[PDB]
Amino acid sequence: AAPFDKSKNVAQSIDQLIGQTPALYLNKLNNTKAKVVLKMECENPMASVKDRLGFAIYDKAEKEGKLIPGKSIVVESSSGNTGVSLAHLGAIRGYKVIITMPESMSLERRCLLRIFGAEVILTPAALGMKGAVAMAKKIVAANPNAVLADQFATKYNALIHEETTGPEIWEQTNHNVDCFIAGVGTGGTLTGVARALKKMGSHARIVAVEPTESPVLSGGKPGPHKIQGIGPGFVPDVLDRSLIDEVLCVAGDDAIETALKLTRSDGVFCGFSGGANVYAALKIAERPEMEGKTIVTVIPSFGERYLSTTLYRSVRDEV
Amino acid sequence: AAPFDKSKNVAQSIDQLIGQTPALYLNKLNNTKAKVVLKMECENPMASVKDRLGFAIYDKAEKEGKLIPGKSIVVESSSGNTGVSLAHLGAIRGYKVIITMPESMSLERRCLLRIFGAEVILTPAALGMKGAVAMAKKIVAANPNAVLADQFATKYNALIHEETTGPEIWEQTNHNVDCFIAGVGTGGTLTGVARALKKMGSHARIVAVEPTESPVLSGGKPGPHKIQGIGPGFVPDVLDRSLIDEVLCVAGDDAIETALKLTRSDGVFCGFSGGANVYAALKIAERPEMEGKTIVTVIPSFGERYLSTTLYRSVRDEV
Amino acid sequence: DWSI
Amino acid sequence: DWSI
Ligand SMILES: [Cl-]
Ligand SMILES: [Cl-]
Repeated sequence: AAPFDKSKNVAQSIDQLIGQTPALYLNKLNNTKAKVVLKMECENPMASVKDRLGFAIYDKAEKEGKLIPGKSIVVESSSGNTGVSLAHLGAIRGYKVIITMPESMSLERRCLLRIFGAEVILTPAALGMKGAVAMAKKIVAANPNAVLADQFATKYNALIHEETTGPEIWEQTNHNVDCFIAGVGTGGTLTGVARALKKMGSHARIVAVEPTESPVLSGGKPGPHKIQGIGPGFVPDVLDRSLIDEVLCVAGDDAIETALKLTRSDGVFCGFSGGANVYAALKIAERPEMEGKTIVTVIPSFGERYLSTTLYRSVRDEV
Repeated sequence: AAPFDKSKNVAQSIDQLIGQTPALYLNKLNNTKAKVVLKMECENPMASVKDRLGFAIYDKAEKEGKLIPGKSIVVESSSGNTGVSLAHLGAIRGYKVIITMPESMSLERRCLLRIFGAEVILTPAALGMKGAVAMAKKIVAANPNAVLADQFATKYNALIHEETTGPEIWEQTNHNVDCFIAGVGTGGTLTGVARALKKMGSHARIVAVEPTESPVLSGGKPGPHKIQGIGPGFVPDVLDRSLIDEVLCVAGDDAIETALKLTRSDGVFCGFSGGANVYAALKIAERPEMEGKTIVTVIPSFGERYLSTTLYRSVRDEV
Repeated sequence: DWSI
Repeated sequence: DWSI
């Protein structure tokens, strides 16, 4: 990390507040005989797990000599949390950041990035995320100083989770993990935590979650789905499939139901993907072999970012 | 508290994640010869300092026998963070919560409360916050089981800050505070921290901030202003004025400018009142007597809650 | 005005 | 689809 008790010292920069997040037992929602522990990545300073990947890319690339503040331009295609965390850290590190995303995206997504002074390049709506990806590649191809964050392939991504997320989990659960479950977006969280757990001698079963409507790891066809943050519709190079014991599909509507229930049951307020992870954890926890075992999963992002999405439409409609 | 290293243990409930927040030096924005330390109350689990007051009211009232889960109904008039924190903790504690607020409030304010299953009673727009206050009083007067949170008078409010916020600050700054500055909403944060600091032997100067456009502590007339979270337009019973060395007015537009600058300079993303607190801290830090001294202030709430307000309209317009 |  |  190195470990740094935030509750007892004054940080020199906001990036020292990233990681070392809390862990929380699922209680009222957990009606099973297994313990379920939630790694609260929603509590990062920009409210999601991507703060760890942002920091890892800036810190490790600079240290290796591949980024130079005020010269390098960091470019990425993202209509979600990676673009936020890149924009937030690029600002305080003196990098120009360009994020591409379709024209059709909500004012909130565009506006949050411009607060942190990122340049947002909007691509034609009809081309979808493919069009935003192509624009980011062309920008980086044309300009020597422009480089791709490359969230889906960068070696920094699994590495940060192996060095931080996974050893935090290990200490918090007192070296006791029987199953680790995470939705795969880039695959960094699952891959890095699975690496750390195995290095510590844990026999935890490693479970990857994906949307039923885009079941790519399971061998099916990519498609549009609701579970923001996971399910890219290809197998990311970051993901090391050799570490996975089971791929479990979760339907977007089970994720959405579970998110709504979690707020009221346990006070956990998250996005679609924390609903999918908890649905999957509870499913595993019902398996009779898991009686008395400890299941760990992740709450990737805080709910306030999703107030305008399909996630809480049922509440919106009700209001 | 008691102290509980969240980074090394698994919490049994989300309310154990409240408080023990980080502290962060102001860096690029601080061009002065004084140190400025930001107490990061934006990092609470429901993203503001009111999580401490919510917990204190539920915990201390139950312990004293004044609240009984499933019987007591907690009522409060709030179109800001107190209503959020009351709604969030009431849900997981098995209290019905009723929050009153004018009809004219944004869908976000109403919807965030209904996510946590609070009842929101909307009062006529033309009556403003006075109408919402009157409705909360009538509800509590009419129903024996309905009680007012009473954020502006409750003894729990300064007490929680004296027991937690103030001793955290003391440990984080290594027992070195020359000035503590906070905007007064209910006055709890300033009063409790000032009490703790004085009990520890600190000679810190205690500075209360209020909006220039509603300069009540300064002896002027109440009026509408922009600085959400502070400036109630009366002197709250919680506030102990005997502890205050200086009342400093900050104009709503200086608060708004400072908030926008803080995101880009230091990566701190907050509401109007964290802009006003930082503006005030920087003003004090310019005073020649403060050379080499440590000034502490507060970032009361995270910025994402304000994305729809006047605060970031300049960015919204730009986008 | 106030929002607290 | 995807938003990451
Ligand atoms: Cl999430
Ligand atoms: Cl604020």
